[PDB]
Amino acid sequence: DFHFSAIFQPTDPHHHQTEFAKVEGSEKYVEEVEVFGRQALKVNPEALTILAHRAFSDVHHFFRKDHLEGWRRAIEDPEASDNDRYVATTLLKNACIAAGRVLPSCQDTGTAIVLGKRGELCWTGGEDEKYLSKGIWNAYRYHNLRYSQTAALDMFKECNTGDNLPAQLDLLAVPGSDYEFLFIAKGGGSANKAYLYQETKALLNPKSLRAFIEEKLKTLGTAACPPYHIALVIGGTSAEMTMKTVKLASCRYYDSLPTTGDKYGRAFRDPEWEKIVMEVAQKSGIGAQFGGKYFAHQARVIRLPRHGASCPVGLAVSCSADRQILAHINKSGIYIEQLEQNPAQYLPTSVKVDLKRPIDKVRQQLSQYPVGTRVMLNGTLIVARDIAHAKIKEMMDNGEPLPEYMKTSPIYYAGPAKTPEGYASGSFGPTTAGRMDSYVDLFQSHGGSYITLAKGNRSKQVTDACKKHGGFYLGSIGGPAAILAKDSIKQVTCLAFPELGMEAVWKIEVEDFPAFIVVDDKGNDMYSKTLA
Amino acid sequence: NADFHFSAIFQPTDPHHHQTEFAKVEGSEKYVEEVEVFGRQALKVNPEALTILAHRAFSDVHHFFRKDHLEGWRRAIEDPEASDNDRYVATTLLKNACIAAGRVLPSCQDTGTAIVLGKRGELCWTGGEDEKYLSKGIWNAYRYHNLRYSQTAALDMFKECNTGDNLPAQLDLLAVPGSDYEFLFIAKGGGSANKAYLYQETKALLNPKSLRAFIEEKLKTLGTAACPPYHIALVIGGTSAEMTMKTVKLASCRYYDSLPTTGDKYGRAFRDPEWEKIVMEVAQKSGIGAQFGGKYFAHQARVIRLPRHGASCPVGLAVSCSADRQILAHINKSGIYIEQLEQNPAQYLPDTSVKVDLKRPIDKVRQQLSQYPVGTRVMLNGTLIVARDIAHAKIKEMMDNGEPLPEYMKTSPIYYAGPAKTPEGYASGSFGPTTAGRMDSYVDLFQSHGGSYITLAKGNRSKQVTDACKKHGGFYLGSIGGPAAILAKDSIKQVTCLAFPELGMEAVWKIEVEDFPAFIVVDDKGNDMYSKTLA
Ligand code: SF4
Ligand code: SF4
Repeated sequence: DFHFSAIFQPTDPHHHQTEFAKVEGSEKYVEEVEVFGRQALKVNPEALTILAHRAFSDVHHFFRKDHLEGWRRAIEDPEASDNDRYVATTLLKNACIAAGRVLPSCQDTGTAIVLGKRGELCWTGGEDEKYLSKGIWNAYRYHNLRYSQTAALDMFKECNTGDNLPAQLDLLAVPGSDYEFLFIAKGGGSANKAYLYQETKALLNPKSLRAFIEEKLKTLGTAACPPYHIALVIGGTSAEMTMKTVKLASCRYYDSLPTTGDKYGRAFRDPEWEKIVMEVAQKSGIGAQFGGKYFAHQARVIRLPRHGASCPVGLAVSCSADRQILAHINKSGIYIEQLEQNPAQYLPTSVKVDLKRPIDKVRQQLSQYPVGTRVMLNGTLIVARDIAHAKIKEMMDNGEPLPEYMKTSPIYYAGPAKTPEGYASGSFGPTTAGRMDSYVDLFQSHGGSYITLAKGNRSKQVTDACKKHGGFYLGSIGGPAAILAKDSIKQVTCLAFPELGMEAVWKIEVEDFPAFIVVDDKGNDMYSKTLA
Repeated sequence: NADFHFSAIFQPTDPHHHQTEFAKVEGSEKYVEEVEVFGRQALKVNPEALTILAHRAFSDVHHFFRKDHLEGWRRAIEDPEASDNDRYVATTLLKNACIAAGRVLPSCQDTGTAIVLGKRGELCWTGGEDEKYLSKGIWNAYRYHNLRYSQTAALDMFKECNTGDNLPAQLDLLAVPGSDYEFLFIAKGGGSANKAYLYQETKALLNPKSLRAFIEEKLKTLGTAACPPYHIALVIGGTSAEMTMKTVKLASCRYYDSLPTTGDKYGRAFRDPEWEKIVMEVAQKSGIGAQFGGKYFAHQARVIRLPRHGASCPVGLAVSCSADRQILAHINKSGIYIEQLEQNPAQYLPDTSVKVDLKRPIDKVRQQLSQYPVGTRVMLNGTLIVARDIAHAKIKEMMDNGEPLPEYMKTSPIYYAGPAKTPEGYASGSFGPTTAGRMDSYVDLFQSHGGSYITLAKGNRSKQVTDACKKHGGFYLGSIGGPAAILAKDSIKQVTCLAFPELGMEAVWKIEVEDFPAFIVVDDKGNDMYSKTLA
């Protein structure tokens, strides 16, 4: 009467559909043995250091075919908007710079996430987390990446860990004698777009579910650098199980799941509703960041079993920095997923803005154009993001003035990766503007931050502030951190708060920096029609 | 390459939970054998041990509680600052635990989703079929005890059926050092699981003024729908949304109680007792109380601060409910050990109502209820029609296809509930209320067709229900949430399946009750018992 049925039953559990390359001479780190009648694998734990180092190096310079195919699709589709094509060409060009293995594809080299599946008869000595972390530590310390992890000394006092540790190390116990891995370099921006909804049976009908999807996709906006790999999970045995599934779905880790359910509650991919998600994404008009058709590369929809009283729902994306890498260790050595090393094969109206003027002259010029105008910035930018804004607001709350460097130049929300030797700058693309939304009106009423430069749609309070104070929000393309570093950024200098690491205040000299006018000084928002 | 220093995110001082009392399963040392391979100590474990362990865990956990849960109910009774309703609810739950301690009726009708957190040592060898053997033990517990099958299978996106055995379970088996097998078993109720919330916040939250205002705002959204007093867990930060939500779940089980209380430059997690005190103050000063106004919104609080990506600040909020059900266990060279729960809950008990006859026309019951303000405690005697999520959806679907609202929705108040299995020789199994909010979208519709004028469930409801009851002369009665066993033993005299038997526990039932306690939460006049504390 009892029948065991696993929730997840992929037809390709070992990811044979993926191409792997064996690390040279890595068979010296493994040995096949037979203990108590069973085949087992002795693994030198140094193999985990080697594997994690190479994984978190390669993943910042190369992409999977399905990601690159999406960018070419946006360029070649006659139905794509001009802005769709412009963004996809920029991102593909950026991937070509990153393939040089010097500049990472994004300044946000992400949180290191390891999903490991150690077989019952795979023996490493048991110090897997330490040895994996050292390999991650090696990748971020000795390559031109970024230290993005923020340690809490108490509830509110924070510091950068200086090495991109700690990693998220999810090590699972599974049958057999191999060691299987999924490594993810997960950007903070795309991580912030992982959403959990507590729903009910009233959602579970075609009309309600479609309306739900139309409503929730808009809340993703453009803040996580679309085109998106959109993942949606309906159901789950718990919120954390739902959120883990939607993360893995976004990495296309569950692509070989069955496509039908059964009376035992197994998970399944729903291709009909993936098609509906894609239809909503295209008809939304949100586009590849600035209006059009290519809001999404592709969609994954996974239906999960549920408690009768529960319906958790997960929504997540993978961003332009689509960075995951499969790997395994077996009796033959260390195998790591082979990424596309020649992205160039996938490649088939502007207003010059002189910033080397008083900020009021720059504001006047910007006032002459409507939202949606593409501009090219030439001059000095002051760079500040989350913590700097918080420190500055605190200074003003204690009677101190708004710093002079918040009034001379447009404010670029960004945090750079490390500078390669002999380079003007490391990868240096924008960060999400919405996170600074609560400082705009305050700073503008005190005579600064009249012009901001970042990526993503912003809230109505920012539109109101720019109209009230004669301000502007310029949207940079999100994602192309390397080509911006290589072509646009000529000089980088730390201005204030050097203890903050990448979150210090910087002053940079730029040339031909592309941006769109998203919010003008008149109440207009380039996203007001597609993200209403 | 020596600047490197590994720091585990979680560094409990009591990783093996030595502070917890364990009992050895008698003769269970016959399932393990110590061996030596390549100079290293390893433990051979017969997988039958995982069936035995999971079966025992998911049986005991439905009849007994931990001391810190029971002490909270006693605190609510003995605190001079506790409201009268606080004391009434806590006494009811304690009396309910005494019935559950009889090992026949489970403490709650929602015997939950079976969740296993397992940590298998590298040299702990089970044969590798841990999931199957664990699931068989879970299957044994729910099949052979008076529990409930609560799991819903999706045949397609929208076609659903009950799995009939409370499987699948959630099985999270981790690879860890050593040769032992350590476990946390959780029987997680659906209602409290629904009150696990994820917020995507920013650095602008990370100051005392913003964080306190955030906690005040978010705690109210928990409401009374997950049967408080709550164990409230709050996690600030995390390396990912799923890691944040996993942590807040574990915090609510007090699994992270021995974490350090200070951070360091390496980003380790820590418990923050100062902000735990702040959560308790917000909870107590909220006036929400133990379901019906007062001080005891929360038993206790856990606040864990996590590291974060500079651009990120995920926040998790979750509760453990009155059916606070978790059990620790481990397997080692000595056998199977399982956490010892409190078997005499009665030692925690220390040493004005309107009678409503339901055996009348529903319009006369509405008239009587109209005489009283919200907050009036009533005592129900008569027939209830029982229907929840799927039945309500099926009935609305029928009306959308031109069929009338069924007559059995108009004759009697509607009790939102789904019973556990009936013990032999009992009138009914555990049979407490379901969260009312989930049916909010049907009330106005059903009332416009002459039914669902009186509903009986637990939890605060949305404004549309208040409007509907005012427009249609309706009432919402809040039962005490949680005391499913004492309701079954003392109040429910007859249970009969009326319609949709294929839905299992979600069928439409007709039950006869006596002395069923409830509060008037929404009257027919626009008044809501929760309008001041949950505004
Ligand atoms: S591509 Fe955009 S969303 Fe992704 S890591 Fe880079 S900046 Fe954050
Ligand atoms: S006590 Fe309340 S919230 Fe907890 S499982 Fe029972 S009905 Fe659900």
